[PDB]
Amino acid sequence: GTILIDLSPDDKEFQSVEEEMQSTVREHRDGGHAGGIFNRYNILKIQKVCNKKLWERYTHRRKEVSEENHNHANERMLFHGSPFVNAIIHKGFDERHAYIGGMFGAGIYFAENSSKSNQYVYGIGGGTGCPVHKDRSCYICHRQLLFCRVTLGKSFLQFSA
Amino acid sequence: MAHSPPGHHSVTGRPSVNGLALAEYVIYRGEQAYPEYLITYQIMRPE
Ligand SMILES: O=c1cc(-c2cccc(O)c2)oc2ccccc12
Ligand SMILES: [Zn+2]
Repeated sequence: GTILIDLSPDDKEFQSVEEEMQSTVREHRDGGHAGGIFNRYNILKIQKVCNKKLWERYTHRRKEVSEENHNHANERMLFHGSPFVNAIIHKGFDERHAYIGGMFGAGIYFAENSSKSNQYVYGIGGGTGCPVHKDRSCYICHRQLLFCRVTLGKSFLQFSA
Repeated sequence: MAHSPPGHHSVTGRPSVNGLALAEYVIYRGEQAYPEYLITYQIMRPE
């Protein structure tokens, strides 16, 4: 069901997604161990993900949440990074993309910091790094993140370190 | 997957230590997220 549309670097949509990716880089408490050492990215490509069935599944659930929460879906745009992104774009998020050992329980995790999701691109803790050089800080190999629309509804606020 | 806390639809992980960290979020239903852009990139070696 899925098609990928390339955005031109001249397109304002390319530019605003690139800016959210670039401007939400931060330093991480692991000194780059999981995701590598960098202050910015070389964006090679931005593709829009189009799949009707997966979109309607999202908006159906969004309306339910919204009606249980005084007509407020509480929708955000958030990053997700994983070795399964090429599967998520084709079949959508499910049980297999959960973080069973995550600190808020076994669910699917999203970040406001792009560099946070970058830590999960090659696996939990960055896995063994890139497949070709086995380098978690590889500067040669191509990486991929998702920038996602996420419905939060009434969010349980967990304070945390 | 686990369930949401009763009476809620997600969990917000609100950073209470790393002052520069932004929030992280957890949903317990795959249907609460749509993967809208695929970004291909390299991290860049700092100068
Ligand atoms: O993008 C994320 C992906 C993942 C992740 C974790 C385990 C398995 C997986 O397929 C993705 O975890 C995160 C945790 C906090 C913030 C963002 C992420
Ligand atoms: Zn590599």
